[PDB]
Amino acid sequence: RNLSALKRHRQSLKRRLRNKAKKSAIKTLSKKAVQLAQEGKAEEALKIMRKAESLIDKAAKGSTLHKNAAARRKSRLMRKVRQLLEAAGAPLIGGGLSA
Amino acid sequence: MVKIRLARFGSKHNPHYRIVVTDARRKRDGKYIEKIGYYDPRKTTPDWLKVDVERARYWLSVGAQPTDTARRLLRQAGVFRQE
Amino acid sequence: PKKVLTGVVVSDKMQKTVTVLVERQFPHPLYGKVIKRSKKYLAHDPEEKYKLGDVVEIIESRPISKRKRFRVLRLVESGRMDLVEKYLIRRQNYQSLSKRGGKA
RNA sequence: UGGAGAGUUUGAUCCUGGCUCAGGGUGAACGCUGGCGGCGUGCCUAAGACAUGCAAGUCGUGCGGGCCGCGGGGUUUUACUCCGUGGUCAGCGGCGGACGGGUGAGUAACGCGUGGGUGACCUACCCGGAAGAGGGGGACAACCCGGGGAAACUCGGGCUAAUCCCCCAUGUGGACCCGCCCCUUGGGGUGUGUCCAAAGGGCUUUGCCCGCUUCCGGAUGGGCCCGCGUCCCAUCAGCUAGUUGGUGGGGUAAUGGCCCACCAAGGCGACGACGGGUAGCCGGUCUGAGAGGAUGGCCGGCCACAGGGGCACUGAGACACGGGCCCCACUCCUACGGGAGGCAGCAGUUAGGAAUCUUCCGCAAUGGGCGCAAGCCUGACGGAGCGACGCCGCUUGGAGGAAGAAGCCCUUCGGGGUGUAAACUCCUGAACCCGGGACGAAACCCCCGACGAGGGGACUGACGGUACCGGGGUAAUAGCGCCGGCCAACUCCGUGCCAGCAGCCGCGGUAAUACGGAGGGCGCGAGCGUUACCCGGAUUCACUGGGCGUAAAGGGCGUGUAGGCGGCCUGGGGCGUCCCAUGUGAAAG
Ligand SMILES: [Mg+2]
Ligand SMILES: [Mg+2]
Ligand SMILES: [Mg+2]
Ligand SMILES: [Mg+2]
Ligand SMILES: [Mg+2]
Ligand SMILES: [Mg+2]
Ligand SMILES: [Mg+2]
Ligand SMILES: [Mg+2]
Ligand SMILES: [Mg+2]
Ligand SMILES: [Mg+2]
Ligand SMILES: [Mg+2]
Ligand SMILES: [Mg+2]
Ligand SMILES: [Mg+2]
Ligand SMILES: [Mg+2]
Ligand SMILES: [Mg+2]
Ligand SMILES: [Mg+2]
Ligand SMILES: [Mg+2]
Ligand SMILES: [Mg+2]
Ligand SMILES: [Mg+2]
Ligand SMILES: [Mg+2]
Ligand SMILES: [Mg+2]
Ligand SMILES: [Mg+2]
Ligand SMILES: [Mg+2]
Ligand SMILES: [Mg+2]
Ligand SMILES: [Mg+2]
Ligand SMILES: [Mg+2]
Ligand SMILES: [Mg+2]
Ligand SMILES: [Mg+2]
Ligand SMILES: [Mg+2]
Ligand SMILES: [Mg+2]
Ligand SMILES: [Mg+2]
Ligand SMILES: [Mg+2]
Ligand SMILES: [Mg+2]
Ligand SMILES: [Mg+2]
Ligand SMILES: [Mg+2]
Ligand SMILES: [Mg+2]
Ligand SMILES: [Mg+2]
Ligand SMILES: [Mg+2]
Ligand SMILES: [Mg+2]
Ligand SMILES: [Mg+2]
Ligand SMILES: [Mg+2]
Ligand SMILES: [Mg+2]
Ligand SMILES: [Mg+2]
Ligand SMILES: [Mg+2]
Ligand SMILES: [Mg+2]
Ligand SMILES: [Mg+2]
Ligand SMILES: [Mg+2]
Ligand SMILES: [Mg+2]
Ligand SMILES: [Mg+2]
Ligand SMILES: [Mg+2]
Ligand SMILES: [Mg+2]
Ligand SMILES: [Mg+2]
Ligand SMILES: [Mg+2]
Ligand SMILES: [Mg+2]
Ligand SMILES: [Mg+2]
Ligand SMILES: [Mg+2]
Ligand SMILES: [Mg+2]
Ligand SMILES: [Mg+2]
Ligand SMILES: [Mg+2]
Ligand SMILES: [Mg+2]
Ligand SMILES: [Mg+2]
Ligand SMILES: [Mg+2]
Ligand SMILES: [Mg+2]
Ligand SMILES: [Mg+2]
Ligand SMILES: [Mg+2]
Ligand SMILES: [Mg+2]
Ligand SMILES: [Mg+2]
Ligand SMILES: [Mg+2]
Ligand SMILES: [Mg+2]
Ligand SMILES: [Mg+2]
Repeated sequence: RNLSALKRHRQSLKRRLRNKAKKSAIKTLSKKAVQLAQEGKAEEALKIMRKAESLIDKAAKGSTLHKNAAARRKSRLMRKVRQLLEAAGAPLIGGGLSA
Repeated sequence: MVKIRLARFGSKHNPHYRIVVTDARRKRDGKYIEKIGYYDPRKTTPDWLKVDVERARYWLSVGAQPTDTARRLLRQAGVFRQE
Repeated sequence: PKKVLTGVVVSDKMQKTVTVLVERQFPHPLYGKVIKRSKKYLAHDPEEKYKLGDVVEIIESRPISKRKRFRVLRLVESGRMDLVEKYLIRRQNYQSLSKRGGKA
């Protein structure tokens, strides 16, 4: 009985949530950003796409994402957005993309 | 983290250490990266500490970290002495 | 060095992929006689370029599928269908050797 | 530098051929016997089940408190209330818990071995280099209040600090899209755009110590991929539907049918696929003249497993032995709803077995974790303990002593043997007693110097009153196997194809060097025998190194597929083959 390093388990759960949520926000912001481009609404589109770019880079500050996991999440998202605007668009706000 | 430390090599009651570089998570007498000296504590022979400063210096230069004992032996064989 | 084998295309019935056959002469361990011995590699033909009969060099590469770990490095000589036919009879024989039915 | 053979098929012979013996080896067990030490080594079976204890924590120099003290303040006094300090308890937070220790159940597999790849990658702590930390907000335990449950534990309500979480800034720099250059797989630049930083603590208190942030490099440790090597059965010949490839996705640190949708119809196999059987692999180990054969036990490397089957969370790292969830089987508590366990860590118990150890001592050394340090924690480990289980060393005495005591033995009735053996004379002195008494240990820390180099000082021994040295000193354990041949060593008595022996051939039927006893003898000796197993002899699976007319063995004969093999001359290539250089071949052995 008893081994006071079940403190570790205790705090793993606390973290399980910090991460869980951070990730959730990225996924739903991303989908959203990509949905704004499949409707070709570039002003809003990049404006969100940018908020999600941030959300990713931030998650990778601590242990939620790190490395090139983030960098992946980023391009795979940034790519799909430019391309869905290529289907008739003209990057209005052109926030998070290169000329 | 890589160490510079004494691996145990004598026999019962007759200890001989082998000063080595190794990853700190190896078992004490296990696989090492490189031997760079030896040391008999009981001074049974006129030669009982040897080092090779250059290799010792080399490893230190890349963050080998010596146990408080290996450092004593290292120091004593003039590993540190800069004057 | 990325290992490089030379072989014979015995199959291109596959999108973007050849089956290069590579042989190796060597003295036998115990008995000393020289024995040939050969192995089929799947090679990446990205631009459906090489065709069966080609003799190609095959190069060790980061994996393209399972089975697929080589890319066709260059063309040596072409057309030589002898080895293709050679390899082809070899398997046609299998029709017998069984319990069932088929003229080998 | 290395190579021995013998016995047995016949009246006899040569040959063929099997069986057997002589050697070596052992994590052994068994019988008889048993004296001291050193060093090793010790569940081969039940990866059966496990009582009790101990086995991974640490940091007050990250933070705020609860309980118990002691002391000092604000008021004339009380009340309330402020500060300091000793002890203690957990909480929040950081690093460790992914190492170290255990096992070989599974696994015939890129698992292992060896050589390569990664332009397809990760790497906490450590080293080096470049640059930085400005402003602001939040929550949850602790604590306080209340509720449910037998219990494990559990729900709700209210405060709160931080090196906990968050938003803004600065952008050295990095990340992402698009373009351009170099490079050639996703490598290295470069431009616009967008995105991303930080934490404080300590003092000998304006400067140091320890931390934090971003980037580049190093070191060390890993992931993945590839060539070749890796047991038996063909009385297992066909196998495959994510199957084989494509495109696009998802996923990951990263490649990949790893997974998914859609498309093509492929992929593998007699060079043994598929199935079955067996097995952790290696360095090595035993044997062998060698080639080979056998093996993988101590130790070291890798892999796999942590009651059985799945799964993810947290993390630099886990699909996590002493972490989480679920299903199964089993033991335990139970107020019948429900809970608790997991020695293949150290000891230990029980079961199974021919058989395998102490519920020991110590953190003194070495190594590890956290800590600035002092320290703490280490059943890692260093030691002791049991067992002739193995190796090595050592004793049971040494010199004299009859022409040869006694007893037992034999005899040709003279004798001959045990035998210098004993007795006995002298000489050393294992055991045992007394005295001294270790090496292993010098660092961390402290002082001078500068917290560097360097110098000075102090503390520390489980083993252990041991090893070793000095003095005193007693004649003071010998067994076991064998004696027909192989194979060193023969004589009496008893027995009568019985009782028995026996590795093989074989002994015993009334004169037994073969059975049981005795005397004697041979061989080893704190051991000697036995049984079991591996190599050897066994050229008895033959590559080295065999055979097939009659000893075992030519397919009933052809035709021919694959495959093996292939005349003479010249030229190219350089796959095989040979040569030079160089890298690798860890340590142990
Ligand atoms: Mg949603
Ligand atoms: Mg005969
Ligand atoms: Mg005869
Ligand atoms: Mg014979
Ligand atoms: Mg006994
Ligand atoms: Mg012992
Ligand atoms: Mg076992
Ligand atoms: Mg228990
Ligand atoms: Mg303890
Ligand atoms: Mg505490
Ligand atoms: Mg282990
Ligand atoms: Mg199998
Ligand atoms: Mg693998
Ligand atoms: Mg690489
Ligand atoms: Mg640095
Ligand atoms: Mg504040
Ligand atoms: Mg309160
Ligand atoms: Mg609340
Ligand atoms: Mg507040
Ligand atoms: Mg910048
Ligand atoms: Mg920039
Ligand atoms: Mg390129
Ligand atoms: Mg670029
Ligand atoms: Mg910012
Ligand atoms: Mg400060
Ligand atoms: Mg590296
Ligand atoms: Mg398909
Ligand atoms: Mg893909
Ligand atoms: Mg794909
Ligand atoms: Mg098979
Ligand atoms: Mg196994
Ligand atoms: Mg071997
Ligand atoms: Mg031989
Ligand atoms: Mg074992
Ligand atoms: Mg082993
Ligand atoms: Mg068990
Ligand atoms: Mg993670
Ligand atoms: Mg346990
Ligand atoms: Mg029993
Ligand atoms: Mg210690
Ligand atoms: Mg220590
Ligand atoms: Mg005498
Ligand atoms: Mg004397
Ligand atoms: Mg005397
Ligand atoms: Mg100390
Ligand atoms: Mg000073
Ligand atoms: Mg000093
Ligand atoms: Mg005597
Ligand atoms: Mg004789
Ligand atoms: Mg007589
Ligand atoms: Mg009788
Ligand atoms: Mg008689
Ligand atoms: Mg007779
Ligand atoms: Mg006799
Ligand atoms: Mg006999
Ligand atoms: Mg021999
Ligand atoms: Mg042989
Ligand atoms: Mg023969
Ligand atoms: Mg006949
Ligand atoms: Mg015959
Ligand atoms: Mg014939
Ligand atoms: Mg026939
Ligand atoms: Mg016949
Ligand atoms: Mg013919
Ligand atoms: Mg032919
Ligand atoms: Mg030919
Ligand atoms: Mg020829
Ligand atoms: Mg020629
Ligand atoms: Mg050549
Ligand atoms: Mg070696």
